Amino acid sequence: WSDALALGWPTGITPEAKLNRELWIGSVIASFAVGAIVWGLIFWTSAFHRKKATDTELPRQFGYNMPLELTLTVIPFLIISVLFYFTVVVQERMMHKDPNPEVVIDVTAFQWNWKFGYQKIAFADGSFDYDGADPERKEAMTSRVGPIRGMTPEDRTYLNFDKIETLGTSSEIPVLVLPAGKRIEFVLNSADVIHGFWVPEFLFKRDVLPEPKANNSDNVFQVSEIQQTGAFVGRCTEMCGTFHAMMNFEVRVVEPNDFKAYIDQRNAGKTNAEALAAINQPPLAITTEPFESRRGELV
Amino acid sequence: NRPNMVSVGTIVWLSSELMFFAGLFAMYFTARAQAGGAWPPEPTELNLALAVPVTLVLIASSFTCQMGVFAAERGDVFGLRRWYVITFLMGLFFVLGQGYEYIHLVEHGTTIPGSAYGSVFYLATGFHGLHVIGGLVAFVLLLARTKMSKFTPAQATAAIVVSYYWHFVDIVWIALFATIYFVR
Amino acid sequence: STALTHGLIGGVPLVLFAVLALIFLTRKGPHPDTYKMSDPWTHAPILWAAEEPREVVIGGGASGKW
Amino acid sequence: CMNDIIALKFHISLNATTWIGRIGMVVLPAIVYFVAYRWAISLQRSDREVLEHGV
Amino acid sequence: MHIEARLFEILTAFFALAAVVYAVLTAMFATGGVEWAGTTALVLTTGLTLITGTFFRFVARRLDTRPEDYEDAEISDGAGELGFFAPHSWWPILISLSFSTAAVGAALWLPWLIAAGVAFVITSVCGLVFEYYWGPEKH
Amino acid sequence: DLPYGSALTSSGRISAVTEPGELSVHYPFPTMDLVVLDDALKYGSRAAKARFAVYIGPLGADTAATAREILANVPTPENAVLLAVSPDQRAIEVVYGADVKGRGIESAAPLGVSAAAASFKEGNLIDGLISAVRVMSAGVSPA
Amino acid sequence: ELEARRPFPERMGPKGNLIYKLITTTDHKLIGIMYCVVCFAFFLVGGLMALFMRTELAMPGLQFLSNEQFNQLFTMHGTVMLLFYATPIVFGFANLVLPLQIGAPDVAFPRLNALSFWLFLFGALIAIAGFITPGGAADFGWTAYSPLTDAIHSPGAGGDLWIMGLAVGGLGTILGGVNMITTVVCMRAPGMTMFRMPIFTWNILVTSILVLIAFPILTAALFGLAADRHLGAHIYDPANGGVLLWQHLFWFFGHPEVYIIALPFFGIVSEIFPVFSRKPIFGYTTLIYATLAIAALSVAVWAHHMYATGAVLLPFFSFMTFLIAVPTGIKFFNWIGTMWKGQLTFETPMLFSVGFLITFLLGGLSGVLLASPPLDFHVTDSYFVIAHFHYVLFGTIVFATYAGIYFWFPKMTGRLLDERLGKLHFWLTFIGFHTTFLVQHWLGDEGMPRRYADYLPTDGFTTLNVISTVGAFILGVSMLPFVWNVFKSWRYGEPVTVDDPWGYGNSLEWATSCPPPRHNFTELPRIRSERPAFELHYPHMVERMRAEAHV
Ligand code: HEA
Ligand code: HEA
Ligand SMILES: CCCCCCCCCCCCCCCC(=O)O[C@H](COC(=O)CCCCCCC[C@@H](C)CCCCCCCCC)COP(=O)(O)O[C@H]1[C@H](O)[C@H](O)[C@@H](O)[C@@H](O)[C@@H]1O
Ligand SMILES: CCCCCCCCCCCCCCCC(=O)OC[C@H](C)OC(=O)CCCCCCCC[C@@H](C)CCCCCCCC
Ligand SMILES: CCCCCCCCCCCCCC(=O)O[C@H](COC(=O)CCCCCCCCCCC)COP(=O)(O)O
Ligand SMILES: CCCCCCCCCCCCC
Ligand SMILES: CCCCCCCCCCCCC
Ligand SMILES: CCCCCCCCCCCCC
Ligand SMILES: CCCCCCCCCCCCC
Ligand SMILES: CCCCCCCCCCCCC
Ligand SMILES: [Ca+2]
Ligand SMILES: [Cu+2]
Ligand SMILES: [Cu+2]
Ligand SMILES: [Cu+2]
Ligand SMILES: [Mg+2]
Repeated sequence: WSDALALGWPTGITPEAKLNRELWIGSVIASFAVGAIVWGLIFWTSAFHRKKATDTELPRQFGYNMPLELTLTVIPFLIISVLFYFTVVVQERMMHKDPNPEVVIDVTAFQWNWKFGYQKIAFADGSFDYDGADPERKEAMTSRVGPIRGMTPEDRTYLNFDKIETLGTSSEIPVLVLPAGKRIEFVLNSADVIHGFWVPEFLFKRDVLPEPKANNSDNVFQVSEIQQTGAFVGRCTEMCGTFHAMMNFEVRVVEPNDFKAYIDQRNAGKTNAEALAAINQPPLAITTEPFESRRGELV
Repeated sequence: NRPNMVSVGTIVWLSSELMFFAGLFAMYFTARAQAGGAWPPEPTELNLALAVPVTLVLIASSFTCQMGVFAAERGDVFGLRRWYVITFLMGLFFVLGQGYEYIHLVEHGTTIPGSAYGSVFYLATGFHGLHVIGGLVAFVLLLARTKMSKFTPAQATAAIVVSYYWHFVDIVWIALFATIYFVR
Repeated sequence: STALTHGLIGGVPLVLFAVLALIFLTRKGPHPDTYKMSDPWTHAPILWAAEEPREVVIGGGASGKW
Repeated sequence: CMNDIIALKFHISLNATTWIGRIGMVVLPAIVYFVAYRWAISLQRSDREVLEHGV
Repeated sequence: MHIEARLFEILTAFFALAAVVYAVLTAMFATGGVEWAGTTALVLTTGLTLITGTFFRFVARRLDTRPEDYEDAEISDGAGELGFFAPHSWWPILISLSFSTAAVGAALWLPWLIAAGVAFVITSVCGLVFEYYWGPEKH
Repeated sequence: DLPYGSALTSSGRISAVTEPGELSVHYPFPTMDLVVLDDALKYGSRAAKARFAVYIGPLGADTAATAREILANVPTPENAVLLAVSPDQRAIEVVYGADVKGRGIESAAPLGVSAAAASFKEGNLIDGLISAVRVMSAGVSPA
Repeated sequence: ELEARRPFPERMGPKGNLIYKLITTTDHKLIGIMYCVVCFAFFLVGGLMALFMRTELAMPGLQFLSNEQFNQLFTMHGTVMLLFYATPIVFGFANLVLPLQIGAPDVAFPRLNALSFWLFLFGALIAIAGFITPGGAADFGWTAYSPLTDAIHSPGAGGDLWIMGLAVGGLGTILGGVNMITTVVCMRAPGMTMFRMPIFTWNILVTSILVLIAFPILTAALFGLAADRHLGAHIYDPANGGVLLWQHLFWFFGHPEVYIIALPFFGIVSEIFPVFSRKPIFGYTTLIYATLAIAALSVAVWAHHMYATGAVLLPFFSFMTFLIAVPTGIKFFNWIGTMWKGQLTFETPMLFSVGFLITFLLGGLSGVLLASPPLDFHVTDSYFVIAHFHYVLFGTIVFATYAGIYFWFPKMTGRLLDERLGKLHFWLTFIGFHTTFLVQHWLGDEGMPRRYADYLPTDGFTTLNVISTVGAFILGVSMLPFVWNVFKSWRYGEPVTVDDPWGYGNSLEWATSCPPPRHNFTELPRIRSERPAFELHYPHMVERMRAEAHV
């Protein structure tokens, strides 16, 4: 049964997630088989090799079995070698990036919430083209000599901005709307500290870093497609501060026609809440809700 | 025969000290790779007219320190004191020479908060300068012990292990001097 | 609920402690049983002496019998 | 008496400093008395060791 | 002490191989070229074992077989004085207190407390070094 | 002649072993009662400046003569007081060294025997020895 | 043949028997004893930190803890329980038996050995002292990632005290590691060759080398971090590349550090299995090679904690991490082989060691799962990790620590801990740990990240958190039997009048009295193998061991 051998892993909504889950089940099966053998050996000697209450002489004093030691050294090497090959095969597929993506998403993380922007939309069938690049506000952060290569630490030019942006709020969980069955590119850029872009249904995550280019970090990952619609929760996974646990987000997957319509209201000045209601979708997140401002029940 | 326990302990600890400088070297190399073309950037202008004579003095201190070791093994306590006093004076000149270079660099705009190069340069050389200062304290403490009791083989061992630290400090500076003032 | 959650956290460790303690603490330890006057002295002779004060002519003594 | 400056320099709550001194006004003298009594008697034992065993 | 030096040489070879391989494997495959912070540590990790290993090699070739280095050695072979071992000292606790005073000053950035800690450390270290060498009082 | 797992070292000391889960002392008395007896023996000798000894075992045919030889094993026999009890023989023998003579032990020797005997009818062995030590130590002056 | 003996051993020394000894001791035995008491004080202090966290994660919402308090809780909990409890007790056991194992009268540097204890104790107190500050202690986690630990994101003095407290404690660890290497090389007894020492001594010497590679780089990194917060330096500036720079150095420290607190406890069980199995240690030569391979491999695998960063060469570190699984697997097969065809009696030191084998393996299996980047891409920074490292760190620093304590308590006391009370403690600890950490495997996989103070009722994590909360309190109440056993058995325990209370000891400490004298040895037997005590106590088995050594 795949539901029990996954140990709680979500089924997945992307082809990469499905492949990753397949590797997880096989690795768990291999791990359980090895664990059962070792546990069985430990239990066998703990129940049948106990001091009998009539055995006078001490047991045979053997502590060297050269044929056995070599055999139990090669076998573990073979198992990891087999797992390593499948490990390399799967990670190459998950980190593969198509040179011509159809949806590009600018993911901006800060303390303590998320901002989502639509950098570029260009459907493969040519039914929807859009350019969300906004160069009139990205270069306003230039700051210059400078402590680091002529620029101050407050340069912030690495950040990306778009005309249509979904800004998170302490009383409104940000919602990211993506088309179903379409390739999505995620560009992760932090603002002050490291955050974590994790969608449990994606079965994949990458840490959001400030100045990823200067840190030699590949902050861009892509998914082949999303195989079903619905709402999926997303959490911050890297520790970032006081509200690390209260900056969750939601990913909404809709039909390509619904996604194309949703962009139209956003271009028409409509906010995220009302634009979602215009395509017969809930205005607020349903998988997660905003956390209470009350620092606690004793406040 | 017998392995020198104090020498073994000092050598083992000296190797660990090398890993402390490994962190400092990592910061300098990481910042160097992110320079983008200017290393060191303006307005920092390193000069070899002052670093080279100061570096040569520290290198020459190793020779005088080794001369004291020969006197220590020979049982000549007075010869050990003469060579270590000279080594202390030239070792002190290294600190004053480094401090003099720090003043001019700060006046020209190269400071720890001023630039990223200033941070990697000052902490790497400054922590080494602290090691030189700590070595100078070791020289004074050992010399003070020589006038307290007769010159014993245990006393001579303490002189040898102190020179091991001084030789390690001089070797580290050569790596720092070549990395900073030549590998730009 | 909130009552069941607090009961399990504060109850199960105490219940498990009591059950497990009765299994082991009621067992007989390696200490030998107390000697009884009726039973004969089968143990080896025992000589006990204090360590104080910190470091053969007999001046006399007394007898007795019970 | 110097709690306010200690609070500012050493980053301690001013209420904490007052109550630390308040509770410590009776707890600390008791602790020091016990330590000093054992320390003084412990020093006597250290001297007895040299007398009966040498340096 | 042949085995003692062989242990560090075995570690030296592996550390040298890992440092060279990983440097050459990141220069052509890691994003951004050589991993510097990461490589520098591996290269100087070899130096830690190289310094200790080389010194142990030189020491081993000077002294002959020790009683503890003899396969079949007798207990009476090692009879004699071993050396000087300190019986008691309250200086180490003072050195730790002196170092902790400077650390607290450094943590809170108190220049006066840092200076006091440095002076305390030198005074405490001086007592440890001179503890078994101070002569009798001359009156 | 050595027990199983026991060996004679180079310096003459005996390096003995015991099976795991077993005891090396296994005195047939409760641990707390042994502590009280030790306190009576240690503190009683301290207040009397005379070593106090307790022996449990056979005393041969003549109990009086056996205790004399047993006291020789007690450290500092001259300033040692030995209380011998034989549960099988149901006899109590008290013997003291020469230095103990004239210190007030002659009036406490029957006192300890009677006090120990009174508790010996009740089935309490350790309690009888503890009571005997207390009264015998309380009737002996320092030095 | 009548010998005069006390009815009971003296319960405690007279007035003033310890206080002046504590601050002036150079004896490793007393110093090792002071380690265990302080290490367990920090164990209890750090354990209380987790109880507050565990009781807050029982029901959704902040009932009695704020986000800042919870953030401070796990940072200080991890810092105390890895660096203030696990690392010192590595040298706590080493100051106990290592000079005895090699037949030495003391450590190489008695003064420097005592300096390490006080330096560590005052360094640990400085970091904990951040709680009394109004801002609080460190709240950024024990990995102290950058630029979170920055003055801009961590301006309080609690983080500053955390940095300097680690530096002082790190200096003591370096000095302790220096002492152990010198002691093993120079203080070996005649006839004790390199390949004749006990496995525990081999592990400590290997571990001390790992200390010299890891701790100095941590001290260098922390000093650079202190410069950024105080001098306004750009060492760890994100634009300068310091986000990756700090993580690389910190993990170059960290993964050697976890094996600093793993190999010595591998040695501890390696000394207990042969004793209670009446058999020689299986693969004694192979175990040394496995330990050396583990030490060497642990240095070039530092970046497998950095899979989610997307800035490291995944194929290099994934393959190298997989290589560590082979020597670790060899250790289990040697330990299982030691118990194979033996005579097991399952005493408290043996019972804890058996629990180590069951507990460690499950955490080890989870390690191989995390070693592959594709599987780590989903479970990184989640409770699947927390479940993995509390199975691997509780299998050793606790199970093996308790096994060594029960094993070596009569040696350093002359008294035996209660076996009935010991069995209760082991079973309570086992049940509580399994209950509180088995369900966390499902929690992390379900989508619950680590370092979360609060979760929503709709997240579906309530049921498993309550079960984990129940088990954690069982671990808390499991401390009472052990503390009571140590408190009572120290003074009223069963006396030990024999050199080896366990009968079939192999290392040299079982050839001396309990407790050993000031110089640990009034005599020395002939050393011809790795079990001099077994040869001395059982001369008739010398011939049998030589003939039956090879299968
Ligand atoms: C040796 C290592 C070690 C040990 C032994 C433990 C012990 C325990 N730990 Fe911990 N832990 C870590 C190492 C360890 N931990 C590390 C490295 C982290 C990560 C830190 C980080 O996230 O940054 C971590 C973090 C961590 C987490 C996840 C952090 C998160 O939420 O993000 C959790 C889960 O609740 C946990 C729980 C426990 C529990 C229940 C115990 C049980 O063992 C504890 C029960 C023990 C007790 C002793 C109970 C106390 C009993 C008393 C009687 C208290 C009374 C005391 C006094 C009166 C002084 N710890
Ligand atoms: C004692 C401490 C200890 C030990 C021994 C280990 C052992 C291992 N650890 Fe781990 N680890 C930690 C302490 C430890 N770890 C801590 C504290 C963290 C996180 C701390 C933090 O981030 O705050 C961590 C995190 C950590 C990570 C980072 C994951 C992440 O952050 O996302 C990884 C990645 O690979 C890892 C892997 C391993 C592996 C492969 C082993 C291997 O050594 C285990 C191998 C053991 C076996 C394999 C069992 C024996 C083998 C057999 C019986 C044969 C079976 C053969 C096969 C299955 C082929 N652990
Ligand atoms: C001179 C030393 C003598 C010491 C000897 C021993 C005596 C010490 C007794 C301990 C006393 C501590 C009790 C203080 C009780 C108290 O009143 O303080 C509380 C704050 O907690 C605390 O103090 C906890 C800290 C406890 C300190 C522990 C003591 C260790 C120190 C003293 C050791 C010194 C180091 C050695 C020095 C070296 C020199 C040589 C030896 C809250 O006040 P506040 O701060 O207003 O916080 C508000 C909320 O209350 C309110 O809800 C709301 O949340 C807000 O309003 C909040 O602001
Ligand atoms: C005997 C005093 C011991 C310390 C007393 C307090 C020790 C108190 C420990 C029990 C109570 C802890 C239960 C949990 C309380 C809590 O959930 O927090 C609420 C509180 C509002 O928040 C706090 O932060 C509490 C203080 C945290 C502990 C500071 C530890 C200081 C470390 C060292 C500085 C100690 C030096 C000892 C020095 C000892 C004296 C030497 C002379
Ligand atoms: C500060 C010295 C400046 C001189 C430079 C040349 C170095 C030679 C010093 C010889 C000192 C002789 C003292 C002596 O033997 O007296 C000894 C006692 O004096 C000391 O212990 C002095 C310790 C000094 C500690 C401070 C060191 C600071 C170092 C700072 C480094 C920057 C012998 O005394 P005695 O003969 O027993 O009466
Ligand atoms: C639908 C729920 C399935 C739950 C399966 C639980 C499997 C537990 C395996 C434990 C293995 C321990 C080694
Ligand atoms: C592309 C330039 C690389 C320079 C690497 C720096 C190596 C310097 C080593 C100097 C060692 C001198 C002993
Ligand atoms: C293309 C750059 C090649 C760099 C080779 C590795 C240099 C390592 C320098 C380490 C210096 C440590 C002191
Ligand atoms: C001693 C082992 C304890 C293991 C506890 C596992 C409990 C699992 C409960 C799962 C409930 C799912 C609804
Ligand atoms: C190494 C894999 C360990 C897996 C542990 C699984 C525990 C069972 C959890 C059951 C939860 C049911 C909802
Ligand atoms: Ca809660
Ligand atoms: Cu975040
Ligand atoms: Cu976060
Ligand atoms: Cu790891
Ligand atoms: Mg992470």
